[PDB]
Amino acid sequence: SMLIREVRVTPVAFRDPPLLNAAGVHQPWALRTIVEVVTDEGITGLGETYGDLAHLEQVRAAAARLPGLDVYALHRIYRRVADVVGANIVTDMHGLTGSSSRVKTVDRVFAAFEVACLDIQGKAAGRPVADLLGGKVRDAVPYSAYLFYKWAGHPGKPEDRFGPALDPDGIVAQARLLIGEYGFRSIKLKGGVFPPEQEAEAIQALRDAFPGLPLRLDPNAAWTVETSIRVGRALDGVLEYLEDPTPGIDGMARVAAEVPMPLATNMCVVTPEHLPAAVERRPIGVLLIDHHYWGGLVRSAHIATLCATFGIELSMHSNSHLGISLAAMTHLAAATPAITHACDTHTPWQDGQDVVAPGALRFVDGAVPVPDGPGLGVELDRDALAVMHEQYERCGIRTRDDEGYMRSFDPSFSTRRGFW
Amino acid sequence: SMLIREVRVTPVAFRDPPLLNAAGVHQPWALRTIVEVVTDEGITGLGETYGDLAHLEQVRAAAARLPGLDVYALHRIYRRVADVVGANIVTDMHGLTGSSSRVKTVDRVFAAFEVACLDIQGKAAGRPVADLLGGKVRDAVPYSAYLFYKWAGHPGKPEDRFGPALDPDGIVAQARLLIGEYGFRSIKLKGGVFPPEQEAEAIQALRDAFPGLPLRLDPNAAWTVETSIRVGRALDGVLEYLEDPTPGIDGMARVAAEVPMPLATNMCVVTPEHLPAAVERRPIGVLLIDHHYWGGLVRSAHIATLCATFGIELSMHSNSHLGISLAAMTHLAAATPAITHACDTHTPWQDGQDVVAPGALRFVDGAVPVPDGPGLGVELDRDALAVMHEQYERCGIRTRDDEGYMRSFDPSFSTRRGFW
Ligand SMILES: [Mg+2]
Ligand SMILES: [Mg+2]
Repeated sequence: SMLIREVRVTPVAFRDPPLLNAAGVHQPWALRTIVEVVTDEGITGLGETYGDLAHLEQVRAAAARLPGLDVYALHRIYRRVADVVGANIVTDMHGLTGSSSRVKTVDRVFAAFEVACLDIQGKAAGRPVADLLGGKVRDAVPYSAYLFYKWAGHPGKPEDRFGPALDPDGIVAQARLLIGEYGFRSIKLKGGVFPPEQEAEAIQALRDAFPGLPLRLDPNAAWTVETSIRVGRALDGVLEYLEDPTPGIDGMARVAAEVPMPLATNMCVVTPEHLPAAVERRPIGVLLIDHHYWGGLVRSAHIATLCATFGIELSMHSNSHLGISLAAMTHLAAATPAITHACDTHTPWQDGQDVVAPGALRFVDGAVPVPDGPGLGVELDRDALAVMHEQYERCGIRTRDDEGYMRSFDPSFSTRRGFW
Repeated sequence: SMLIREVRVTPVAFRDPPLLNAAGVHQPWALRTIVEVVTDEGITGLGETYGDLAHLEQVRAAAARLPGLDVYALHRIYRRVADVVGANIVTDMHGLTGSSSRVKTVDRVFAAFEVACLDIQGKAAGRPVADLLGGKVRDAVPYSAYLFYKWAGHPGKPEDRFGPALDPDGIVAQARLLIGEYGFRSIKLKGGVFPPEQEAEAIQALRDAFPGLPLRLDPNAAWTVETSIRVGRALDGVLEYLEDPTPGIDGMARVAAEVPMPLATNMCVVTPEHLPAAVERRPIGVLLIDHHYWGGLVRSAHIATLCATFGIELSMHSNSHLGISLAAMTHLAAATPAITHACDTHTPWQDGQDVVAPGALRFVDGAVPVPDGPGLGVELDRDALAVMHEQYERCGIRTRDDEGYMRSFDPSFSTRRGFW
């Protein structure tokens, strides 16, 4: 039958190091919302989405209105989510995934349920979710090493095992650590933190220390058009791609026409309404897809086809996340021929924290093998979920705010947008 | 397990009346190829594609190379088809579905297998194919009445029950007949047969006889740009859309900018490589999708999303076909929010001929209810299949050739392309 009997919604918080970015610095707790869909038959599916309060409220509201719907009825579930969301538009405090909009809000709320319904469908059919998307075309999905400038620890808290990284030597050392542990064969540096000249230096140091590894640089729109063109030209032959150097479709397109490497985004093209203007102006050669705000795995796959058709290559964006998201990202990437670049992930930074069981997701030579077995291939660890929910209850954070947190230390700071 | 054990490929021929079009006249037999996929477990799926010899040869070749592959492994099946097809490009004799190309050839061969694999997946899960595409968003799929100018019968053969239609009165009478039987609430006229002024007259006669019913006119590119603009303007406020008035993206875009109704095509945009040029020039407001040459139901659904995003509405193209195709068309349309116009079908012209059982596909008030039960919801009638295969064996036709057939009667005829 496969009617939804109940939907359990659990906000969670987990530890995050002081990773610097254009919007400030990550807070000591990152938030997520875990969704568990249960059918009248007792088959369960998992999904995972943002933990910000306004989003959480919508997810709760939508979840309350899904019982009685069938898990194959994704169009109808999507319409029900759209009804709950109405014209409410949920906007985050950092802008690092671009502008908010109605459709993006609906897609963000829908995605945790869609992923859980696909998990259930996979379980019913006894197949991995990748088989629901046409079957895996690769056995394992390569991920990049996501490097950050960072403090040694959060002020007023213990220093972490990763150490500080505030110049090229530190960044190279961080890379050795991550590549040594996970085997990553691609490297991404989060920029927009230091003057561009210093971040270019870090990129060069990485190229020298790791010959042959594709490199990416992402200042989250911290640069002007002129600065972007200077840096792009100065990094000729070094970057796989330059990600969001400058804000806006117009600025991005102007940069793209004057630098030698392709530009990528997860800021100026973040919902389907953006695509026609993007095809016309060509601000990018590479779109980072993200099922968490493009509306689930199936909608993401549709956009992948659309991109390939217009000659836009695909990569994948990440936000701090747990293993349900990692499993979903991996089945999506494994089953989508057009996702050809290494995917981003924050996984190393969460240092083993998770709400699923241990032996399903592993990195081997920088890549995650598509899970064995039905559905997502992961199993909820209910005690770990309880532990993280208790942390959410007393962590004192309810909405991600990198900028507010940075301002607690430097009152004059503001999110860097066309700043250098 | 769901490994393909065998694939049965059966060419069939069935009776077709002398329907006139820009390329001449339909021959007395229409050809199709029926595909039946059988898993190691004995679960069967059906697909249906063109019967032209060169296509049939590719379908046979591909079918021989599918055993051992899993029915969920659609990406891998697609790659295997691409391997079999190589750089062979199969081109038909009439051009009524636009130019041939490698991808289109691969998609045409792949589609009969994809539809059969989805039928099997639906059977395994006990769900209709529409549930594999997100669930039906409408209970029944509206179809148009497909009107043709036609002779009373094929020369040297018995006249058919439909009668001749060679002027506006005849066309209106044909419409009364079809609408009376099937309940169609939209009307399409096949043109490019008579001078445009006479076909415009038929369109006007239809509007007067059937107030409120959307009307379409399709001359299959028989007109020049100037003639197209004249007719378009003369039919202001009458047409839902004007379909392929003139050949080529350039000509279509020039017409589209000077006529009051949207243009549609199944000739200048017929494979994904066409879409970027189409988005740039805007030759159309409406694309007729057709899973038989866009590469199956899932790929068709992807293109539907792409169209909606760029503001191109969707309709559906038909070629003479049987109930496996009708079932597939109906599940696709029912599960695709963007397919909003009535779909085309040749069903009435086949006057009950079919290779599936009787009680699954019916027209009620012009629309086909999505079938009840698992998979496509149709059951092969093996005796009917044998009957039509025996007809193929002795029908003396191996490739559709409307133009050659018309030339047997009028040696000076040539397919009309920018002729009026
Ligand atoms: Mg980015
Ligand atoms: Mg047409």
